Amino acid sequence: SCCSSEDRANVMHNWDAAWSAAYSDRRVALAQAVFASLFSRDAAAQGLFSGVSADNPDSADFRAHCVRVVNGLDVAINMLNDPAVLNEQLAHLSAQHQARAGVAAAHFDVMAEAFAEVMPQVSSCFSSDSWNRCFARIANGISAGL
Amino acid sequence: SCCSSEDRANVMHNWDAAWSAAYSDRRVALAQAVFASLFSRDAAAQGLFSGVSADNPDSADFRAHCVRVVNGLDVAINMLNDPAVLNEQLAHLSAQHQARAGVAAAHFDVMAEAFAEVMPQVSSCFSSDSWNRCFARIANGISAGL
Amino acid sequence: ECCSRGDAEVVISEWDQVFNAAMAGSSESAVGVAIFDAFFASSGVSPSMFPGGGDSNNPEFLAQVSRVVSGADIAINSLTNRATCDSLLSHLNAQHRAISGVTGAAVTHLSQAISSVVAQVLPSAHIDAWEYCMAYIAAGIGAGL
Amino acid sequence: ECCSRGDAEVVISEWDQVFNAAMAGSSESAVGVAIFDAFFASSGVSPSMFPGGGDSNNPEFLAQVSRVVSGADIAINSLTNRATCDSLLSHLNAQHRAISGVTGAAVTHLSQAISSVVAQVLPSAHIDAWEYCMAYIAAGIGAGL
Amino acid sequence: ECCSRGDAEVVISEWDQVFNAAMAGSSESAVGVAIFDAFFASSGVSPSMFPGGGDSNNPEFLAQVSRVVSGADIAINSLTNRATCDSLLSHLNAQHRAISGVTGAAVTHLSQAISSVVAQVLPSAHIDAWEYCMAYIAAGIGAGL
Amino acid sequence: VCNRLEQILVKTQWAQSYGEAENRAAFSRDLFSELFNIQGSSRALFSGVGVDDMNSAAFTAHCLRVTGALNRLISQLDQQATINADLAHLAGQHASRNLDASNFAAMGQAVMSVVPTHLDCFNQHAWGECYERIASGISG
Amino acid sequence: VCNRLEQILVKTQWAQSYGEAENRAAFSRDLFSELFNIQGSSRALFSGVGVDDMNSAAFTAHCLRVTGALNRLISQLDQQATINADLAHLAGQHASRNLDASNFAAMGQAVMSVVPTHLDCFNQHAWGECYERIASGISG
Amino acid sequence: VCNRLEQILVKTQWAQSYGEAENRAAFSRDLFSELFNIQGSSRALFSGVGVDDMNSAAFTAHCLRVTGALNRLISQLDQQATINADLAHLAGQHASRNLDASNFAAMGQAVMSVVPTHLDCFNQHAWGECYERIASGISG
Amino acid sequence: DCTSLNRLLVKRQWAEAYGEGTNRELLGNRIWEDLFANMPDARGLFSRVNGNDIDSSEFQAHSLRVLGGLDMCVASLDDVPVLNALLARLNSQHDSRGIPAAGYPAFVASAISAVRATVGARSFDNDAWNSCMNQIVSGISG
Amino acid sequence: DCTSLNRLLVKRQWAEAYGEGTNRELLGNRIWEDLFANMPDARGLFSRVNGNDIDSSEFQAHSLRVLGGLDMCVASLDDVPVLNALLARLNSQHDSRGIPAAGYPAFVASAISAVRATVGARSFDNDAWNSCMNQIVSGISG
Ligand code: HEM
Ligand code: HEM
Ligand code: HEM
Ligand code: HEM
Ligand code: HEM
Ligand code: HEM
Ligand code: HEM
Ligand code: HEM
Ligand code: HEM
Ligand code: HEM
Ligand code: MMC
Ligand code: MMC
Ligand code: MMC
Ligand code: MMC
Ligand code: MMC
Ligand code: MMC
Ligand code: MMC
Ligand code: MMC
Ligand code: MMC
Ligand code: MMC
Repeated sequence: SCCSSEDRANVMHNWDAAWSAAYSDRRVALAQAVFASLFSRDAAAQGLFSGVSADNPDSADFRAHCVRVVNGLDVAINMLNDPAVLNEQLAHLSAQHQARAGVAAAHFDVMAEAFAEVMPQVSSCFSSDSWNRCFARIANGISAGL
Repeated sequence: SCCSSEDRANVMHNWDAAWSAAYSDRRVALAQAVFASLFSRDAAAQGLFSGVSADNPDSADFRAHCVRVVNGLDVAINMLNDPAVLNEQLAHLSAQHQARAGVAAAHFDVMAEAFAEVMPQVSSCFSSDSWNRCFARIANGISAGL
Repeated sequence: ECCSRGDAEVVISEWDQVFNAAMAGSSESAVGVAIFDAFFASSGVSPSMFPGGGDSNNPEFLAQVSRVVSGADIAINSLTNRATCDSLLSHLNAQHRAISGVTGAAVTHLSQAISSVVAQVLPSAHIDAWEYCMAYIAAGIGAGL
Repeated sequence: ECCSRGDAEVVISEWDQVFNAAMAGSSESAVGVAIFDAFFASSGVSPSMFPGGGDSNNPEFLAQVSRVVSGADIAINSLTNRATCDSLLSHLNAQHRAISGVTGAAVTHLSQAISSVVAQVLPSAHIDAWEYCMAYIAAGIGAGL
Repeated sequence: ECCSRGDAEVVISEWDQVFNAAMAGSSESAVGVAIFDAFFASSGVSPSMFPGGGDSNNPEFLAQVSRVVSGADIAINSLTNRATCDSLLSHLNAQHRAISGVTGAAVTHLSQAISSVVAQVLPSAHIDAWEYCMAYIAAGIGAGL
Repeated sequence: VCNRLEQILVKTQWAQSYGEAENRAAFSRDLFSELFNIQGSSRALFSGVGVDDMNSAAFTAHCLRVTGALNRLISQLDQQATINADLAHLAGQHASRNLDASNFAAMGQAVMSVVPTHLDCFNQHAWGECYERIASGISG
Repeated sequence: VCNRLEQILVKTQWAQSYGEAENRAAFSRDLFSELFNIQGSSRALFSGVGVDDMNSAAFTAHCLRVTGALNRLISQLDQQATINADLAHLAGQHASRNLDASNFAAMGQAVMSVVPTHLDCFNQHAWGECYERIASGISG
Repeated sequence: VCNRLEQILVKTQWAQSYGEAENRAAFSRDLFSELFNIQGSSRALFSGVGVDDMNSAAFTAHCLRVTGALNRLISQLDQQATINADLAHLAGQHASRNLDASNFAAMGQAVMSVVPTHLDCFNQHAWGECYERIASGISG
Repeated sequence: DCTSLNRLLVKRQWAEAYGEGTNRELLGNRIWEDLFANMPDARGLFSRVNGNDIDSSEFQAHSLRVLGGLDMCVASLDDVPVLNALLARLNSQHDSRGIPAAGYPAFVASAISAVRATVGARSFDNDAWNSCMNQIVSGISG
Repeated sequence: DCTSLNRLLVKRQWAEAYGEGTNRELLGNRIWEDLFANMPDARGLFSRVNGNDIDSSEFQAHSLRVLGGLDMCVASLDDVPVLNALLARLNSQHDSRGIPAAGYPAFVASAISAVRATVGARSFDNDAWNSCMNQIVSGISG
């Protein structure tokens, strides 16, 4: 369960490819798919993003939310080396979800497996183990105290 | 006729030797000889530098002009790598000759071959071709619109 | 001389240097239209002459632009090898010989437009080599037009 | 000890470091007179004793200065090799033994002047080694004077 | 194919491999006449047609032979570079176009004779490449004869 | 056929391969090499482009146009409207030469045997889908 | 002029230089480069052989013939009767182009400035003698 | 004799050679080596400086003074008035030992055979002129 | 102004300038050490994420976050609708704080400067950067 | 003041500091980025060669030109008559523009600084540089 030194490197790799710091579009597809399922397996959950054109994935308002998220996770996957810092960043990201009425721990489990479905369709030779081990490392700290 | 990548390097070399960024004297001889001929093959031309003690090569006023020139050409031979910049520098140097009543295109042909006589007497194993190919590249841009 | 080993090398470098490991895979079109626009201005030629007739948002014309840029890419990318470049161009030639409206002075126009946009995008772009080489490419395509 | 392998190495480095790839070939004279002037002051010796009799602009004296600097150069440049240095100096000795007006305390004066000017010119100049070595050179030349 | 980079490389190797660091500088003539003799036999051509008219001991004919071998040497030695080889041969061509008595089938004869003698002398001689290349050289010289 | 995500994998892996690789011309000939080695019937099918000699200026000049066009397509894979058009243009450039559905299926066999050797990671399916998505547009 | 022993030194040093050197064509152009750089008057004197462009097929093809013939001579240096003949043949190949005695003296200047750079050891005189012994035969 | 420009070439090439070279003492002995090898008559002409053993402290110490003085001259080549004086001083340091004009012509042969081996580029003439311009001043 | 080509050039250099992992802290610090120099009066806006100790875990998070956003922008620069929306949220995230109007201009200078140093002044297109960097601030400061 | 020896030391370090090709732009920028910092009021004197965009082709030419001149000086420092004449032309080339007297002093500081950074503070002789750098300005500003 410990997101090892190798695991992070091995994850930062998987997430190096299937990624472009130059163009939003890719991030957007990767996100939407993460979301596509999330909902598909928890319709109810969908309601949490009413504050975003959820009912219209292909809409700006929404694609903007996808970017906002995909970016957050990139912002964290990168602190994966400098923990001290990461801690705050999650501690932060946390409060931002505590602020959102509803969204409880359980949800980061649906979101957990949501990503777990998408990646192999984006990153070449993906290490499910390292990803499920490090992805947790992050989601824990976000959904903690939530 | 195209002053190639090799040509410039090969020229910057020829002009690396037969050169001292430390002492003016050498530059001065190289210049005067360029001039010595220039005139020798276009006495009339000599008159263009009346604004300099031309009739007295061995004079300050004149040796100063030689430096001014030899330097200009060094200033350009060096931009030979960063064209964008060179362009302006020639575009500049141009106007400065358009400003001088008289001096027309034709003259940069006499000056052309003038240098073409001197170099082999200053630089060791000189590449006439690369020099005649790049020297043009420069003189074109100066005497252009002149 | 005219576009030598190092020149091409540099062009092919820069050209890719533009389509680098972070770009080439999204908006060749952005670069492409940018090309066609600078074309239409210098060459004067009428956009009312291409698939879709210009119109940066016409699905046909885009495909067109892509097809043009790629041609230029195939050539640029193979300047180092003389033999096969002559060929690649010759073939391009034939394609254009077959169209009323192409001029020698016009190909160079479109050819010069590439170099330019390349430099707007990549400020370093050794513009002396680009023109030296694009000038060569301009020949093979506009041979006899 | 007295001017060891590394010392000389450093001196010979710096000495050249002064006469580097940009200088050595124009004004050894500038350095040279600068030497003779610092000489005349420390040593007190009278310039009225050399070819041309001092006078930084006397064609003879210049040649003189050059000839002196070069001597010092021949020696400096060959400090690493003990055997041949002793010789080179000994010969210099003989040349001076043959002139009324040279003193032991005076050679060192002129020898110290070199080091100094060397340092004015090249601020880095490891002045501890320079004096260590120039002191040695001072011996071979002023042996018994 | 027809005499490729490695072939030539090998030929130029072997050819020198024959004129190696111990030979080339005494009896190119021994090799040379040996050439002309194998020539005269295969080609049938009459020696009564060259300077000195054959005669391995005629001062003129020797010079002749040397001059021939060297021609072949200039060419062989520059097979790796296509462009300049074509030239070198073309020039040779012109020299022979200017002489009544030269045939296409005859040049190849003399060309094949070189390869052969080369192999008698150097048993290793990759005879497949030699013929492949000498065949090419045979063209440039006998172009249209 | 070739979905939003299956497009990604490919787009990168192609650059990661055809992109990174040394001199395309090799890779390009390399490809056609196979097409022939997995369906000789086709080798003669390119009689108009010096197919006799695969190391010719004429021939290599072709293989490029292909791995080239083949490039101007994978890049446009996300642009549904643009690539369809482009794809259509391409189809009618293959209308003259009689091509069966065993050639296209052969081509994509040549491609998918060239590519994976040049990469550390390569997704079989994800590629098939897109090679498909491409083959179609170019045939019918 | 060029004696029995002075011949040796040279014969070896030439091979040791022109011989060992990388691609003669460089060396060859290299030589003519000088001839021009030490007497421009001559540069135009080769107007019939693409002298305009020193990196041409046409031009380099010439420089070779020379460093080449120049070779077929040093080798024959010991053969008095043979080299004289050869030398004579050569002279009348320079009869058309008007050549003064400042060109030959220039050529051997170009040669003797090229060669010593490529060797560890090179005998000034010994060379002059033979370059002479050669120049003569080729002029008068 | 040795002009304004011919001076340049040399000044640099000498530094480029004697300058760059490893340990002058080699180069220096190296030179005298030749002088002897191109005119034995002279070898004994330096009987006062351990010429018996060319690897002695005594001997090498001499060769230096020469390539050394030989240096303090090329540097002063532009200073007409200074080098003439210096040159004069030098001449009367060669007044005692009887020297013919075949020694100086020999020396400059030794020099011009040593130098070009240490460079990529070296101008025959330009050097001769200056070696001349120097020889004169030192003899008559 | 911020031409389709600038966006191109800006997206690129930003990619190159945007390090990976901790190399961003590198770029980050760079833009901060500046902003706080030229305008020390600004270090007080962040007493919460420890503005005083630019090197703290708090601030490095923060610092990093900023670059995070700023990256989205650049990445969206192409598609406007989203950008708008992006700057929207950002804007609502700076509405509270009492950020001085003279702050964004400075931030932009410190960034544009930072990026330059990082990607090197290899003819850095100031016009393109500024042009596009300003299109960004607008939705935030206003 | 600017002793025959300083001229020596100045000619040298200047050689070393004066890069080759684009490495001069390197030194050039260095002296400019400074001058414009300490004295922003000065960036306006060059609206013609694009003072605002220090990185433009216009300015880089210009920048380079300056170093060009400044090199002649150093090179002539030995022979005075010419120098005079050199500074003369320069002077007539700055007579037009409305250059503030407080400009040359700054330029000299930015250069002397620039050269230092470039050749390294290996005991950089400030006295010699300034001494000789000032002998130069005199003929220009006055
Ligand atoms: C581990 C993965 C996750 C990360 C890194 C992440 C990322 C983010 C970020 C960066 C924002 C926007 C910041 C802002 O408020 O300005 C956000 C907000 C939000 N997140 Fe998450 N999140 C994650 C998981 C989840 C889950 C599992 C849910 C619940 C199903 C959720 C629900 C929300 C909601 C409702 C918003 C606000 C959307 C709105 O504006 O209405 N998040 N998240
Ligand atoms: C390609 C080589 C040349 C270069 C790089 C060059 C260089 C220069 C430079 C740097 C100056 C001084 C700038 C100033 O006005 O302050 C100048 C001025 C001048 N040049 Fe040129 N020049 C070249 C060719 C020529 C030719 C061919 C002529 C005509 C025969 C010419 C005639 C002049 C004249 C008359 C002056 C002004 C002298 C005076 O003060 O009266 N230049 N040039
Ligand atoms: C730098 C030179 C040029 C490049 C890179 C280039 C190359 C190409 C390429 C690759 C194609 C597609 C080939 C195919 O049909 O399969 C094409 C088509 C075409 N080109 Fe060019 N071209 C150039 C200049 C021009 C010029 C100067 C014009 C006229 C103003 C022009 C007009 C056209 C037209 C009308 C077509 C056919 C439209 C179609 O494909 O349906 N081209 N060109
Ligand atoms: C560091 C120690 C010294 C060096 C490098 C040195 C070396 C030399 C050299 C190389 C020569 C020329 C040799 C020749 O005649 O061929 C010379 C000459 C001479 N030296 Fe010294 N010297 C030194 C100290 C002194 C001192 C202390 C004096 C007296 C104050 C002095 C006065 C002279 C005089 C008068 C001559 C002869 C003038 C002439 O050459 O016509 N030297 N020295
Ligand atoms: C492999 C092909 C051949 C080589 C290497 C070759 C090359 C040469 C060369 C280098 C020369 C001297 C050029 C000059 O005049 O400066 C020459 C001359 C000549 N060749 Fe050939 N040759 C070849 C084949 C032949 C053949 C097949 C014949 C006739 C049976 C022939 C007959 C002659 C004659 C008669 C001359 C002129 C005699 C003279 O130089 O005075 N050659 N050839
Ligand atoms: C799906 C992959 C394919 C792509 C992207 C492709 C690409 C191309 C392109 C761009 C050209 C040159 C057209 C021009 O520039 O005018 C071409 C020509 C041609 N292609 Fe394809 N092609 C594909 C499939 C095939 C297959 C499977 C075959 C048959 C085995 C085939 C047979 C031909 C032939 C015969 C030509 C004409 C060349 C000639 O002989 O003149 N292609 N193709
Ligand atoms: C001593 C050295 C020289 C040697 C060994 C030599 C060698 C040769 C040879 C072998 C050829 C080609 C003849 C043929 O194959 O038909 C040639 C041609 C020629 N040589 Fe020389 N040569 C020498 C001296 C010179 C000099 C000193 C000059 C004048 C600067 C000169 C001017 C020419 C010219 C003008 C041609 C005719 C090429 C043409 O333009 O068609 N040569 N030489
Ligand atoms: C042009 C080149 C020459 C230069 C620059 C040169 C240099 C010198 C110098 C500087 C000394 C030492 C003087 C001193 O420090 O007291 C010397 C000595 C001497 N030189 Fe020369 N020299 C040259 C030519 C020659 C030649 C050509 C010969 C005869 C082959 C020769 C024969 C001698 C002899 C015999 C001595 C006296 C050394 C002794 O035996 O005590 N030199 N030369
Ligand atoms: C280029 C434009 C800018 C970008 C990319 C940007 C973006 C951001 C981001 C991503 C956050 C965190 C929002 C959150 O998670 O709630 C933030 C917060 C903040 N920003 Fe900005 N910002 C920019 C410029 C500025 C300027 C000009 C200032 C003032 C000098 C400023 C001061 C602040 C402050 C005070 C905070 C809150 C500190 C905290 O509690 O995290 N920002 N900014
Ligand atoms: C060390 C002293 C300086 C040097 C080496 C120098 C030299 C030069 C040179 C070479 C030119 C170009 C002249 C021409 O081609 O017409 C120039 C122009 C100029 N200089 Fe200076 N300069 C110096 C200091 C300064 C100072 C102190 C300022 C003001 C802060 C200044 C401002 C200008 C201006 C305004 C121009 C005109 C811009 C243009 O149109 O190129 N210079 N300088
Ligand atoms: C919820 Hg995007
Ligand atoms: C005319 Hg200097
Ligand atoms: C170079 Hg095609
Ligand atoms: C050390 Hg002598
Ligand atoms: C091989 Hg020509
Ligand atoms: C047809 Hg390659
Ligand atoms: C005549 Hg190369
Ligand atoms: C006499 Hg070394
Ligand atoms: C600032 Hg998005
Ligand atoms: C300033 Hg010259």
